[PDB]
Amino acid sequence: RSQATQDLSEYYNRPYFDLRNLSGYREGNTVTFINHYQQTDVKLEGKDKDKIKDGNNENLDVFVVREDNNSIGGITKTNRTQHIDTVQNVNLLVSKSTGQHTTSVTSTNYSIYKEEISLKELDFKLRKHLIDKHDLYKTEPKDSKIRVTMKNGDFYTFELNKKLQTHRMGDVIDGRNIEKIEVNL
Amino acid sequence: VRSQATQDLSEYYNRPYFDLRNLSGYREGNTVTFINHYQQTDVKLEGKDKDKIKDGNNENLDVFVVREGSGRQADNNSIGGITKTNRTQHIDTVQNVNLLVSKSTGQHTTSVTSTNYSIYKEEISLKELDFKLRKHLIDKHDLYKTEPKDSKIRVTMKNGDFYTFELNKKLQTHRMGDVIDGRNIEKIEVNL
Repeated sequence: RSQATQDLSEYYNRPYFDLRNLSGYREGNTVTFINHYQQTDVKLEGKDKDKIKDGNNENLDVFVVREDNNSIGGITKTNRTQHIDTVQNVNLLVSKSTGQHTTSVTSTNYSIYKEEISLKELDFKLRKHLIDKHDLYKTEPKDSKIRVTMKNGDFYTFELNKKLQTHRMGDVIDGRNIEKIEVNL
Repeated sequence: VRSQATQDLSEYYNRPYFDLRNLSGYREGNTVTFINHYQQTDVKLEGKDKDKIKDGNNENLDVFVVREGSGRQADNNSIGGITKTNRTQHIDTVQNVNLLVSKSTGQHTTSVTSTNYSIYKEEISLKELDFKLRKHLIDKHDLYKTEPKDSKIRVTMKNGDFYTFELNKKLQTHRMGDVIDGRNIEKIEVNL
């Protein structure tokens, strides 16, 4: 067992906090949120620096993972449409190699509740699901990966042997445009 | 359209859990603290577990964590759920247990689901069994979409010993630290 794996387990097997439909105040590369008398400071470390305006920004959601709550990225536009049913249903396929020629495949529905969702959030919640249901980080992850494919055929890959890169945590996608999620373990 | 009572059970048993493996816990008073760089977890000892866990450091523990109270605290505050870790950290099926779920669909009809329920821990807390079983029922059998009424889980051991989880209320806090030998679970029967 590597320390690197133990660290990934520790980082990912933890609570997150959701802030919904709040204003964020940006100065420099930090955005601050106040909620129930607690301050959450969020660092802008990628393309989110171009999206979030200096000063007050209204009607934001934030997916928070403590690195006060201090966190990186995870900011999105709040839902503009209030949905009863899910925003998008996405088929999640997890293929676990069980031998030279054998694979165990689990094919389920993964529910998206946000019109705009950060890579941070998708990454964190999918790894939490794999930790809970697929023994992720009980063994060395090697070349295991999550691929999120979009309806236009574009895709994003999360390599499971390292944390999501900080520069990607502020990256956002349209939840309605997610086509499939495939995981190789 | 569900009672407040049922809404609360649904909210509780839909919370995430954190199954933490092979770590040290330091007992001071009736609280065991587990600490890593990313996360502190404070566990209350509220029953038989007070006699099982030693003051000071306790090595090689598993802890099945469910956060109690406001969703907002940095630390995890949880009750019970501490067990001795497996002899090795290799993944092995400790026991295969028949899970029989019988749901009344009318005066004279029942739908019965029979599946294998895997146990991977040599020592498992009632917290863990209760929580993961209810989540399974929530996900697969619509638990707490309707009033649970008299619904129960009965867990029977190889020697005939038994535990019941009454589904119309949370598992009692005093039982959360109770532990059983996973290899000796014989069957689980759920009436819905």
